Amino acid sequence: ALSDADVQKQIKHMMAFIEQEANEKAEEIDAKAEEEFNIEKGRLVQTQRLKIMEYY
Amino acid sequence: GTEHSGSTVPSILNRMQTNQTPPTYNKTNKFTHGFQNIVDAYGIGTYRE
Amino acid sequence: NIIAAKAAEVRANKVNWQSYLQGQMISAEDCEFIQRFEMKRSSEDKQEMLQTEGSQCAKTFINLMTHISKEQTVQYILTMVDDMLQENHQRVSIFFDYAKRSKSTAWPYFLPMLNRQDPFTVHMAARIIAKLAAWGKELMEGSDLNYYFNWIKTQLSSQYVQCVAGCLQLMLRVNEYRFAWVEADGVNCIMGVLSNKCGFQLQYQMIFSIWLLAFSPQMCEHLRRYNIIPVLSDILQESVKEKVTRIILAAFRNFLEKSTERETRQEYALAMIQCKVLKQLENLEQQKYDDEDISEDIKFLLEKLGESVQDLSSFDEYSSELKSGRLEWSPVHKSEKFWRENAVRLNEKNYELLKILTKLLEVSDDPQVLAVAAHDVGEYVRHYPRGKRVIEQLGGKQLVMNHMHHEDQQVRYNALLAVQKLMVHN
Amino acid sequence: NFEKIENELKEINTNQEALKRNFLELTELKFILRKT
Repeated sequence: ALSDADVQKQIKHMMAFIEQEANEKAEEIDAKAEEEFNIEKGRLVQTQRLKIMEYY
Repeated sequence: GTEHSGSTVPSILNRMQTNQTPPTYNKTNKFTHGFQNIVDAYGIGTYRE
Repeated sequence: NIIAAKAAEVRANKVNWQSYLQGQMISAEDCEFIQRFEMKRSSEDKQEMLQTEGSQCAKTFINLMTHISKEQTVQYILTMVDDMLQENHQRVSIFFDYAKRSKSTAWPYFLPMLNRQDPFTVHMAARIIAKLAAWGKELMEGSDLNYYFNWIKTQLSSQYVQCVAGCLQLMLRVNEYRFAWVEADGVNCIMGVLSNKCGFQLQYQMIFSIWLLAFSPQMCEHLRRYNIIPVLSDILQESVKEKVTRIILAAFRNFLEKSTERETRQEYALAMIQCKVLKQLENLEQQKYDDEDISEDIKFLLEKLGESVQDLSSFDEYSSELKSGRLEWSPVHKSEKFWRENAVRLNEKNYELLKILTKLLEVSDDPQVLAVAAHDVGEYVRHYPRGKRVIEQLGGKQLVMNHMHHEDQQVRYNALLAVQKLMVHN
Repeated sequence: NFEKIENELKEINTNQEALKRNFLELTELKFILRKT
C-alpha cells in the first residue's frame, strides 16, 4: 500500500530529524562543558601557582 | 516545488473524509460562464446537486 | 545514509561463530568472550569484562581482525565486535580495554588499515582513530594521521565523507593536538573543502570545527590572517538552514568573546565592513526563537558590534584618513552623531582640513575620493551658513561646479548634491 | 534599494520646489534692479 509506505516515510523523516537535532544539542552542550572544565582548571592553576611561588 | 529547492521533502498528503461539508464547483468555459453566473445570482445549491 | 544501509546489511546476520567456538581459524579463545558477554545490555557482563583484566578486550579482538582475511566475511566479523566498540554506553568508556602488555594492542596497529578504501576499511579505521576525547587514552603520534590519505582522499566524491568529518570534529576537542594541527596544514584542508561548494550540512560541520577551534585563543590569533569571518558572514547571508546560522553565530560570539589583544583585532571593524551583520541580526531579533542560546548570541552580537560601531566614531583617525590621500569609506562619513556632536571639528585651524580636502579635490578626481569629500563638505556646510560663505570664499564652489562635468555621472551627481546643499538662501 | 531611489525622488521634489521659490525671489530682485 502506498499510504502505509508513506506513513513509514513520514516516520523515518520525523524520528531521524529529531534524533539529529537532539544529538546536535547534546554535542553543543558537551563542548560547553569541556570549556567549563578548561576555565576551571585555569582558575585553580592560578590559585595553586600563587602559593607555589610563595613557598619556593 | 521539490525541484526548485532540492531537499527531498516528500510533502506527503494523506486523504480522509469526515463530517466536513466540501466546496462546490462545476467547470465552465467562455461559451457558458455567463449563464452559470445567472444561475449563481440566486446562490448555489448543495454539494452534488 | 549509505553507512546506514551497510549497517542494516551487516546487522541482519548473526555470525556462525559457535561452530568456531574453539576453532583456531576464528576465535578459539575469543568465542567464550562472545558467548559470555553476548548480552551487552547486562551490567554483569561489563563487570566480568573488567574482571578479565583486558586480557582479550582490545588485546585479542585486535589481531582477530587479522585472523580474518576473506572480505565477504571480514565485514561481518568486523561488525560483530564493532557494534560493541562503537555503541559503547559504558562498556569501555574510559579506555577500560587497556591491554597494557603490548603497544601493538594499544593504538599503533592502525597502519595496516587505511588501504583499499571501499569495503568499509578506512571507515572503521576512522572510527578507531576517533578514540581520544571521551576515552582514557591519548594519541601517541599526531603525524601518523595528520598527513595520511584517510582525510585527503575524502575531499571529492559521500555519506562516508560525513562520517570522516564527524570523526574529525569529534577528534577536535583537546587543544594540545589542535594547536599542532593548526600549525600544520589542517587549516588548508578546511579551506579547500570550504571553497569546494558542497552540501549545507557539510558546511555546518566545517563551521562547527572552526568554532570548536575558536575555543582556543592562540588558534584564533593564528587564523586571524585568514578571511574566515567575512566568508562565514557570506555563508550566513547566502544560506539559511537554521543550525548553520546557529553555529555561525556561535563562531562570531567566540571571536568577539576571546579578544586577547584589541590592537590585533582589527576584525572588530572588518566583521561589519566586509559584511554588515547588523541588518540581518535585526531581522533575526525581529523573529522570535524558543532557543535562548540563539537569542542570547544575537543579543551579544548586537551589543559588541554596536560597541565597535561606536569605536569607529572618531575624528583624529578620520582626519588621518583624510590626510592619507586615499579616502577609504570609514562609516563615520554618514554618522549623524558625526555631523552634530563634532561637526565643528572639521573647522580646524582656519578651516585647515576643509582646505586640505579642497586641495585633494582639485588634484585628485577619482570618483570615491570626490564623493567622500563632497558629501562630507555638504554635511558640514548644512549646519554652518558662515561655513558656506567661507567655502564660497575658498573658490571650491566653482571647483565643484566644474566637477559637475566629470566623465562619470555619479561624480556629476554628487557635485549636484553639494550645490543644492549650497543653494539654501543663495 | 528601490525605496532609497524613492527617497532620492522625494529629495529631488523638495529641492526643485525650493529652487523654484528661490527662482521667483531672485526674479523679483531682478525686476527691482531694472530702474535708474
